[PDB]
Amino acid sequence: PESLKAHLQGGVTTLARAWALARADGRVLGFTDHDVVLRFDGISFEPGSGMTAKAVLQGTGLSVDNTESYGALSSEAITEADLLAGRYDGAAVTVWLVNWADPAMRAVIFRGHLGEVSRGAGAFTAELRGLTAALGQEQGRIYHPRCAAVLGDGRCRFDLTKDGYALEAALGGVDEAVVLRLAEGAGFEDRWFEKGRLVVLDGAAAGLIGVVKNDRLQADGSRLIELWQRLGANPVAGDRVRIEPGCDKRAGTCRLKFDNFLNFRGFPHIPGEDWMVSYPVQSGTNDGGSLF
Amino acid sequence: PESLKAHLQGGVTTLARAWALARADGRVLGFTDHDVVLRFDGISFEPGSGMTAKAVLQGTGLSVDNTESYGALSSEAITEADLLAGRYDGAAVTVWLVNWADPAMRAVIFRGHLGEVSRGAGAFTAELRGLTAALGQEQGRIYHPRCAAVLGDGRCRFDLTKDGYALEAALGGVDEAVVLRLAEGAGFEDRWFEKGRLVVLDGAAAGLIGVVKNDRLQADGSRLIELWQRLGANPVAGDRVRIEPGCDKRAGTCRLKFDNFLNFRGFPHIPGEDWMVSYPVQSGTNDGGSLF
Amino acid sequence: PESLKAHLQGGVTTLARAWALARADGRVLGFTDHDVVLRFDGISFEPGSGMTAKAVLQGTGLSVDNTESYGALSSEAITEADLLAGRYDGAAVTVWLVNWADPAMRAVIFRGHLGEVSRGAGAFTAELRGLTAALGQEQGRIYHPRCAAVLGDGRCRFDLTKDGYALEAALGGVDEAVVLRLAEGAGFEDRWFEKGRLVVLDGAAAGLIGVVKNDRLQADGSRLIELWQRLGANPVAGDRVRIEPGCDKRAGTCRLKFDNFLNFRGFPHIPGEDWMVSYPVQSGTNDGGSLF
Amino acid sequence: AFHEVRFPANLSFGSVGGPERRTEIVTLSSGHEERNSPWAHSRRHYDAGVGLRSLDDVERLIAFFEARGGQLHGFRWKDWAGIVSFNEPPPQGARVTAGFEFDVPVRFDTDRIAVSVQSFQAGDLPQVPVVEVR
Amino acid sequence: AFHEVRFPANLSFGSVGGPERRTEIVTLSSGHEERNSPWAHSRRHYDAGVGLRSLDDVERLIAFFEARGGQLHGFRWKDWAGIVSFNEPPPQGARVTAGFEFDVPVRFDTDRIAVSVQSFQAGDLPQVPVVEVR
Amino acid sequence: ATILLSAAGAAIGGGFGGTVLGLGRVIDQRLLGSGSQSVETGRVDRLRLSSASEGEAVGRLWGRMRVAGQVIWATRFFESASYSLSLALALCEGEILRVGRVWADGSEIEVSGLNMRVYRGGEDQLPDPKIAAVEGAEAAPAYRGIAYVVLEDLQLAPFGNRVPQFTFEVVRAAQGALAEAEPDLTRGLRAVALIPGTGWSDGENYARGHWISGRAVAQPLASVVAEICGAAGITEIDVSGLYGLVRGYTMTGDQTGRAGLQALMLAYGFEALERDGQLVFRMRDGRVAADLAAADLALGEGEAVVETVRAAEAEIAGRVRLAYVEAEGDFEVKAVEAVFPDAAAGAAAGSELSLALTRAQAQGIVGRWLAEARVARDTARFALPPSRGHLGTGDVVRLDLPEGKRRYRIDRVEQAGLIQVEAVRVEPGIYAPADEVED
Amino acid sequence: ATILLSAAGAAIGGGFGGTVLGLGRVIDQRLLGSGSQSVETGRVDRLRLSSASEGEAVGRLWGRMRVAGQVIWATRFFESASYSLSLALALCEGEILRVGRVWADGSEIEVSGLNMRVYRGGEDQLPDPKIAAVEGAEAAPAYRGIAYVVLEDLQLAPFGNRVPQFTFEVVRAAQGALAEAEPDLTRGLRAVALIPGTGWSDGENYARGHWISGRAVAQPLASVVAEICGAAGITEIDVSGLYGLVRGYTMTGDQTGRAGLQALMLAYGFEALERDGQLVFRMRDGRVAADLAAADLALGEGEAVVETVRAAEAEIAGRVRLAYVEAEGDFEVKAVEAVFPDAAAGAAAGSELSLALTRAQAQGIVGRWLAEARVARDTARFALPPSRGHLGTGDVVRLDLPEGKRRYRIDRVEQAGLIQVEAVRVEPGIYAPADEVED
Ligand code: SF4
Ligand code: SF4
Ligand code: SF4
Repeated sequence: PESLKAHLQGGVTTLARAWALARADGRVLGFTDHDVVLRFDGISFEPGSGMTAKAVLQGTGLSVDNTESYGALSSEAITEADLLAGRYDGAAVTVWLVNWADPAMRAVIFRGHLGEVSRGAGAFTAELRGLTAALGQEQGRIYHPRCAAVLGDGRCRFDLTKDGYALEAALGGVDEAVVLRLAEGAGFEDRWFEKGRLVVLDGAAAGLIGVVKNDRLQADGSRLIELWQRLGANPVAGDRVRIEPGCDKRAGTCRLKFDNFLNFRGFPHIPGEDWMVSYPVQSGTNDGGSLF
Repeated sequence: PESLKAHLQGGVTTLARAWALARADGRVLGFTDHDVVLRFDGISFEPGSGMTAKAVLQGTGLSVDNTESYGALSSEAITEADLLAGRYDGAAVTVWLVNWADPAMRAVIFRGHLGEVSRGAGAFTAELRGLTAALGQEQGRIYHPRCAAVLGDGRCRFDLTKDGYALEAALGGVDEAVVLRLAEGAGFEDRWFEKGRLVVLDGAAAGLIGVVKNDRLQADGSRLIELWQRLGANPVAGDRVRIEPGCDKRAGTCRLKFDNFLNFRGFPHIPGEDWMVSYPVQSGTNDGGSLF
Repeated sequence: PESLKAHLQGGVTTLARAWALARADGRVLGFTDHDVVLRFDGISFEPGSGMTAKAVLQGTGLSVDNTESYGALSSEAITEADLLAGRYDGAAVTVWLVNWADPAMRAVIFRGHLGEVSRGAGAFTAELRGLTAALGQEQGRIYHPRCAAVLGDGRCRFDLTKDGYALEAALGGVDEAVVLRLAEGAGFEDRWFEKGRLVVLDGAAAGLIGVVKNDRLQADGSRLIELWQRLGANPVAGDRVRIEPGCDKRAGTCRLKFDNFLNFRGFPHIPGEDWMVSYPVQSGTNDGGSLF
Repeated sequence: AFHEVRFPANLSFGSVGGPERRTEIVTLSSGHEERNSPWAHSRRHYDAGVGLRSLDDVERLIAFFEARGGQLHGFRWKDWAGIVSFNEPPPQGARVTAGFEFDVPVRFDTDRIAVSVQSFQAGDLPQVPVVEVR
Repeated sequence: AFHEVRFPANLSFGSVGGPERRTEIVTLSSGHEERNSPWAHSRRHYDAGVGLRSLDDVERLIAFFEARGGQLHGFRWKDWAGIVSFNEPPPQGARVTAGFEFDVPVRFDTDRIAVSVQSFQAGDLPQVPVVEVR
Repeated sequence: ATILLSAAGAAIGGGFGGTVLGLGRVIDQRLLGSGSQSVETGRVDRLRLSSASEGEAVGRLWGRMRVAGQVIWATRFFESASYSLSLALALCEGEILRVGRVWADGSEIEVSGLNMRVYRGGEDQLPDPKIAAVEGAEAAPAYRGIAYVVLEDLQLAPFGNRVPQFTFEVVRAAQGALAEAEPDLTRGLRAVALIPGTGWSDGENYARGHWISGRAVAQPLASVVAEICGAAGITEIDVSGLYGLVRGYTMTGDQTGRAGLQALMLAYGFEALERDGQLVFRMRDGRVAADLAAADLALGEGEAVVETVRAAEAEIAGRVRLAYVEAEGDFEVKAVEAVFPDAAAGAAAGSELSLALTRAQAQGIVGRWLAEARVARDTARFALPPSRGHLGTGDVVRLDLPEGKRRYRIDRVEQAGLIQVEAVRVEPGIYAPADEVED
Repeated sequence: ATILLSAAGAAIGGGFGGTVLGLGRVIDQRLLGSGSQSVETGRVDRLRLSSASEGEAVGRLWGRMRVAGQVIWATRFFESASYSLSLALALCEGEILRVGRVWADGSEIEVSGLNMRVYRGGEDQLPDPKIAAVEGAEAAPAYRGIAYVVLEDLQLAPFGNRVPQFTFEVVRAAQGALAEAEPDLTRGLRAVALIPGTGWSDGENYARGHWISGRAVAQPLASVVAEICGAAGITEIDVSGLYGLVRGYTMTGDQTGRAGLQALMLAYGFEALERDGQLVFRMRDGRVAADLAAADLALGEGEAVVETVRAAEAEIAGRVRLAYVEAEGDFEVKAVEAVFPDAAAGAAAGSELSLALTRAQAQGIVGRWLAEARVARDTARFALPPSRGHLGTGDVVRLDLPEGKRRYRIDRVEQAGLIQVEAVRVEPGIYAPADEVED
């Protein structure tokens, strides 16, 4: 609490809980216990869903906080066809504790990250992982002979729009949301993009990312492309996708297809264990060379 | 279920559970929920015992399945003097799910191995370990300087009846089922069989295996033999035992007492750690020899 | 039980539980279930406190036994200002099982060590750790370059009263029981005792041990001394403390301040890992010296 | 949610019901207390309705639960006890009425109902609790 | 906390209530045991009030729970049973009165109330338990 | 008298000791699903060294893979005047094919320089090598099962004068009763010949060429998993649905039996299903067997027709790693990783597989896990009636919903007359070749 | 049908697997308190060796500390006729300062004797070294992030002829978005000069002298803990309350993120508080914020105003130990211990911290733990009302009692509208300099 102590030290208090979650898409959602729709920021908290607010826990230790936050799913609300397709994953929340008589008397209990959401029986139950969720994970590179970065990354900047690299064409023939026909296949090499981002920016799957595989053009530039996984929302054979090119993350495929061999961030040579414990025999090749 | 789906898709169904366990001895036992004795194979399932059938579990993982299978022990049944002595250990079951109206409409839920049996209060409770019980155990040889196999094993075939090796004589003087007098002690060396199989093939302990120790003949070929453990069923001073000879599992005792030194399956020399990190000093014995 | 079996094999029995705990100070406390004050030794067991006696457990394994022993705290009793300050820590108990009709018919259930005491709601709950509490702990020295023993220890005997080393002076200016003014500061070096025993032998904190730090005399031999931790009982600005001198546990501070450099029990030189895998280069200093 | 009808006219003597609050409470153990209210409103929570007429009234009452009921519809409820305020304190009620004139839209608090036959034409059912969902 | 009114005058025969003491207790299994209380007062803890009048009294009673009530307000309570002392022992009561003349400010021990209709004009509610929060 | 807070003590031991009786791991658990508890598996051996003690266990392997071996019966150092030994290094058990390409401590020694006598370790019980006539015939050991390699008059001159750590490429054919029936190449070939000849060169079509040099060794996955259950003693093993090539797996002795098998369940992904007592090992696919509508589920315990759990975004394994063995060149520990392009910000989850496989295959496997572990976030927890009990424990359910029609493979079937299911989300397109280029 | 004793099985998995999802260690747990579960942390690396495999992770460090590095791109042995190589040893990531004082296997080699070319590993993407024109420009690797050190024409003559294990003193400045704002010495200095000069000597006042040789490297504790959360991705990190010097911490890759941070929570003792979404990292002090009387606690769950637990005497950690790094001389693992004079009879509890710090500081830290772990025996378990909810999860409560008035820092706040607290006893005088003499 932040200077509502004058309100709070009195036994007569009226603090009704309320929270907003910001999805990965730009829209937020509103939730409150107050039973009347209220807002203080431009969020318009709705008591139509959400809000059981069960027992936020704390700890000086790096372990996260948690709140299961039982609620309801509906057409205005999360609606669960949105949730199942792949949204609300890294959804960021702030829980508030507003005075409903005066919403300028509020604070934040925690800012969470909403890890595990269990929906069932016409309702949803969503564990609010704490601020320290990212700690507790392994991050590192292991000197492997491929590359290590994605295309947009700072360790390999590319300017991914710099030429006719991206395929901007609108989609037809979505079939089972893994096969995609694509009317405008023609314009690129066969098997040009094999590990790319199928960002779909229109229609049902709005701003949803999949990964391509099997970039094959069968006849007259069809370019039938598979994906690893379902998009989770069916594209409607009229959506617009853009596909960034595919990186095999290998030195040969780096420098040939792309110009950016300088920004490699990989470890091509990496001699081996048997080199390390080897003592130099004075036989055969012992002049300076590639060792490859 | 195997083509009882026509019976089963109707809500009017009548599938009564039933199972047979095959003991380590050749006899099987029958058990059913149907409350009337029924059979389809030559097993004659009895509803007099067994059969509470609590919650068979499953898993794609290598972990076993389980069913505690509460029941009753009686004179026709397991009777628990049979169970305590050492039978029903590796007892193999099949649980069935028969139609009592027509026992040709059946399947197997699982084929189990009945690991843990807890009997008490005039009843028994027997955990049915799943098909994958053997996985999850350590099997291996550790290069130790003895032998590694039993006498009948494929890695050391012996023809254990090939001469006067086995002692076939009928038993007298059973005392506390560890000491055994044996009327026909005479016929063999003193301390001939020290690690052998005391298979007792008659009477109470029928086909029960113990291990010998202290093969000593005190007077006129008595051959008082101890055992490591109780047989669990008292022999009646008239039973017939046969005792295979004792193997010390050592190269000297292998080749002297037995002819089969070829099929050794052991590791006699096995130099040692201190040999391995040793560098060769040019002093003393450095000519080719046994290193023993 | 020890020869009360004649009393005990009869169903008519009357064995009422009772126990005595001996504190770290010389006094003992008495406790009984009998509801009448009774004694057999000079302990005077009081039923005014203690004694719920819940479920002593046992084990052939090295793991301790346990008994939570719910009771009451009062002015005659533990009183919890005694307990919180640091007493009853290594308190040794014996639980007895006396006949209240004849207290010469008794035995010991176990002799415990009273590990964890949880007091609350006007009562206390004290887990009686078993006889084997000391097993299960790590004891050892790790070749570190300091010393390893305390001043009174057998591995470094000192005769801690042998000269004007100890400061026997009575206390004034106790403040917040960390700062201590001490009227008789003068008599010693500045910063003479920096790791010593502040044994306070009078008043409230009777026989209570703290550790000194910041031995500084500000004006006219004040000798303001801090401590690491609170004593837990407030001294009353009239108590008598004695402070043994401070040992830095280092070879230089050993031999200079104290004479006892012989009884060092420490490991000053201890070359290092990089010495061990080093091969001798034939350059620079390769003559016999300190390596320091 | 409907605006279909009030109810069958008959209600037995004993149709109980009054407003609710969550108002969770801590009861500070060594003195007074402090307690919070998140509602600013009240669920009227009417209970213990009883239909008692002939069996001609029963078939229009059992399908009252069924036809326009299901589970999730209004059926505006008549109180024998547009904004109404309560001025008998110097505080105020100021409680809204979404429906007109004490009509308090509700829903039945039952997975099932239980109509009984008491005589050749007597139809009884002991309780139909409601909570007035908005 | 208010100073609004006593209550409706009517209270049925059976309006029970008496002081409630924390009385934290140890119950030693030996025998006698000690105890202490942290109040130095006693919550009077009145229960089982009943309003019984016409339906004209009911609408000023149901919003008594609602309007100045909510959950968390005073409504000073009248006892049919400035410092009062009790001198019938050689000990003393010496219990304070924040309000004047036995008026004991309270709150109802209910999330909801339940008013019943027993006849054309009869209004009843079975219980309103209070505890006199300071 | 009352009980203490060892009510928590008796809740554990043996209150929970009865459970695991009747029952990096960061990515091992998600790939098996809810499934069962993934046992610690395959800390891959780098710097293969030979320890001459008595407590090391007998290794086992299937196919072309280097193994360290250990010393058994070394004679004393013999000075010619500058040393000589008579080693015998025991590699692995069972009848093997021949040992080629020996390399000691360091790079490589030519086997023509050695005087080694390889032995198959035949159950036929190969006689004494007669180099152990140093010991004499009366104490000459005659190893039956294990496949030892003696070394004769070995000059310790080029590698110091100490004994060097020898490492041996070994080819071992999969054995066992299911393996002798249905013979694959290693005896099924029964004379191939047709050596192409017709002589730096044209090996760019070796991965697609008809000739079978090198890859003739690799055993089918059907018999190696049959060898495991055969050695464990399960002869009731059913394995006709398996389609894979092993190419040099290696687990040591006392590797639990199943933990050696569990590394294969990560690579080839197969079910280990056990519908009936056969313990059917079928390869995992998306072939739907159920087709449930939402109207056709039973009433569960939690009184929800389908409880659907979506796992945390903070733990999705954004990048996955392996520790496979090189399997073409000098057998060395390598690593590839697959990185998801949107969320590369963290959650590295790697594991180590001790088998040997090529370069395009390893990036294929890690490309498969990173897709699957993000697909297998969704789990379903429903109950289906015993009217259709023929949903075996490893089948996959279509599960029509009003919103989605998402498939689900099932685990942890607990029925008692009401089949209650912990499913997991599985798509069909995960189980495909990645079609990547090679090294 | 009924259920078995896998009711104990479903009580564990996943009955308790849901917990640690949403959540020597002998002394690690007491210092964090009730707190949270102390993750395994900092098994200190002694005999730093360089392994040339492909499965070792990229290390990270902050300040002057030796790191092993590993081999990437070694050419073949070149015989001059008596050997020569062209190594490149990759130390750590990020832009670093220069690498000085190289010592191989054994004591010391002079860097003037070498032909090494150090590289910062700049995100600016340093070009090829041109010693990799052995490979040629078309396949020359050009490492962006990692800071490799090549070695040119290295004579393998003085250390055998094998490759020796090289170990490198590395100075790395703390980076990250919070570090570039608020610059400390390592770029904040912006030209110091003033070299004292005026020439065994007078170094007895070096620990108190104004000149900044050596200790100019050491990064403030504020930015290093900011670098951890920056690499983990938490940019909302709040760290203005931190006051410490790091002087060469080192955690490896895949060190969990937090377990690298948790070693700092033992050394400098700071809160990692998280009042709000800022995750405030404040240094722990005894500054009391609450001042509760006994009359002002709420009614708890167990119906006790204050449950006070005093831990067992048999487990009080009578003597505490460290495994710090020498940080002034040749960086080697060392150990100091603090022994309580009354009870020295047992309970040794030591832990290992992989950072580097001096000699009087290590005896200061272990002197602080042995005082704190005996102070933190007492824990309190009370509930306080939401009338004062501004007691954040890491604050400290005065807690007036009739008998004592003992302070309590709090942990594990679980409120739901009734703040219930597991406190722990904390005194103010624990957090002071010990003021000890040096080596
Ligand atoms: S190939 Fe080039 S662009 Fe592609 S990931 Fe590797 S470094 Fe980045
Ligand atoms: S001594 Fe011979 S027969 Fe006996 S176990 Fe050993 S190998 Fe087999
Ligand atoms: S300095 Fe001397 S007296 Fe002090 S602890 Fe060390 S050995 Fe004992």
